[PDB]
Amino acid sequence: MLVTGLEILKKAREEGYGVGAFNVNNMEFLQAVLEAAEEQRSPVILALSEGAMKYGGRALTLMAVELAKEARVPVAVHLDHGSSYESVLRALRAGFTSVMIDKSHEDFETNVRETRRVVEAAHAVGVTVEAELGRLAGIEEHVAVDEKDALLTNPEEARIFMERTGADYLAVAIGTSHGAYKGKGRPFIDHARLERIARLVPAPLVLHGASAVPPELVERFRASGGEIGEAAGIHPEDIKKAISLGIAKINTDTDLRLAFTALIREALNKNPKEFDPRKYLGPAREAVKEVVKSRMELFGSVGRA
Amino acid sequence: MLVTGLEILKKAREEGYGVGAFNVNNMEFLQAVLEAAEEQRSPVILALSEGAMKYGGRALTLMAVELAKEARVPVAVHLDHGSSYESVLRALRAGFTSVMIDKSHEDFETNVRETRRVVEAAHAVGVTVEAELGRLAGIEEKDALLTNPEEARIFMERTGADYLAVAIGTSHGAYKGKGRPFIDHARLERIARLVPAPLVLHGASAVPPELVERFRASGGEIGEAAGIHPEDIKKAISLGIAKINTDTDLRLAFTALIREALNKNPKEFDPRKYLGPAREAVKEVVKSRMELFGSVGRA
Ligand SMILES: [Co+2]
Ligand SMILES: [Co+2]
Ligand SMILES: [Co+2]
Ligand code: NA
Ligand code: NA
Ligand SMILES: [Y+3]
Repeated sequence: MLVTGLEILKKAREEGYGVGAFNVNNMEFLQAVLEAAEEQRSPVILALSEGAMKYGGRALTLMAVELAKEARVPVAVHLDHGSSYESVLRALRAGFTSVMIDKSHEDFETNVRETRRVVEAAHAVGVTVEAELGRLAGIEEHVAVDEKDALLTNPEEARIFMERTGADYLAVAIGTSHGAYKGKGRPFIDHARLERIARLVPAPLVLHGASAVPPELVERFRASGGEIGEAAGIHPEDIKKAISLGIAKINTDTDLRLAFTALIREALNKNPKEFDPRKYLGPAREAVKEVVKSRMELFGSVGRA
Repeated sequence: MLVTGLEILKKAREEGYGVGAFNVNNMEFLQAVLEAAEEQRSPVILALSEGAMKYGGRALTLMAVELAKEARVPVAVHLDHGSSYESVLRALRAGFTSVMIDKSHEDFETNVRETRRVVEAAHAVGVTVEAELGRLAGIEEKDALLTNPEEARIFMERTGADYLAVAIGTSHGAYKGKGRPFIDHARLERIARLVPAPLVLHGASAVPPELVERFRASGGEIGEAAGIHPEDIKKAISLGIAKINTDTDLRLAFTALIREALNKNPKEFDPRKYLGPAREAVKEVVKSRMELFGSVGRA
């Protein structure tokens, strides 16, 4: 059934497990995610980016919200990385139960202002919100004692931010190639920093830009004729510990796209006479479902429904 | 707006134009068809076979029915080639407004009895129905099983069906006939003279040479494919055909675009990038088909 992002994330952090926020853009992806959730008897968050809102439109938001209601596990429909107030209004209009406004690339003061306005609007309609701080602001004049300490989230500032915005959950910069830290060092997790943040912020925490990108998956993609860089993803064990420390929401997208694309390639490379979409989109949908089920297993949400 | 298949088809036959029944199996196919209809300000029929039902499930039927209600043109959600009474009950359950009970492979009395049972159930819930008399098969080689005018009249009177699929030369697939497939327009006129209900044409995709060419060029493999000639469709419509089914044409277009995309961009794994243009090609095919059927500005 359909519930707020907070109902799901609060329980998750309380009970020490993670919930995957899986990005979907069409029917097959949405089906894959919900079936995985049902088979794993696990709560799940359906994530729709603005790219998804544009590509999928009313058809996608109709499915996400109505199918979420019919699910036998708790489901939340979440706007992934909203870039404007209007984008959030559109998500509220479409029945979303969780919204995220990303103004972390803005100065602390503007980020606060922008976020607070989204919070006020979302709360007026019973929707919870995810805000994002991903760089030392210097608010309490903290000095970056290191290059990384500069582009990553400061515990004290996070506490202030959440106190000021009233956001429900927070995405923090802790090492994953995302935001200011992007393209600036090897993908990792600053567990020490995560613990400090979690100590000052009891709200569930969110982890962005952290796909497993396992070797077998990349291998299959390359084998199917795909080309990709030396993709590096957070190590399974780190995700496991990050969750034990307070991360309740884990964004997942890349791994699904790769699996989906890999099988379509395999199907078309092997069956050149095939022009019935279902024959090649079907197994791709299945491959996606498998990735999702594995993520839920790794995150520890199996049977948490 | 969501309406019955008959509300759309009766008007079409009355006014001399054809409305397309386009088969869809997922979100992008459904979006393509509906956007084409809105841009052409044309009525349209969303066709979902039992296969589409199995593949798309609740997500597909949810989209078809609900989006039809929001469309600014008349739309009907049609069960294509229903094979049983219970398949029809599931379509009725899923909110369809049109259903086809297909038993043309059974003898006359059996086709009549089963079609009649479907009619009673569908009509009890305001749903109109399509039935099929005759067996679709190639002509040029009267026919062992084409639709008989008098039997057609008898069939519709006894079943109470709302529209009838007629066998006058077409067949499903990309391989209609050696060269231009022959359409018995004489036979169609006779049927139309005795059967006033709107008539339905199956396996009517064009399978244009350039589309086949574009498919092959992307690595696809297909033999000597041939569809029904545009001129035959135009005339068939003027003679009584109000519902023209199109499926193969959409599938070839979609697959061709996906192939070119993955061929040209091996580093692309964002599905919207190769699925999106394929959806665009489907939409274009639907729009040109509506042009051909004469349904533009008919909404
Ligand atoms: Co982010
Ligand atoms: Co047929
Ligand atoms: Co047919
Ligand atoms: Na997010
Ligand atoms: Na039909
Ligand atoms: Y048949």
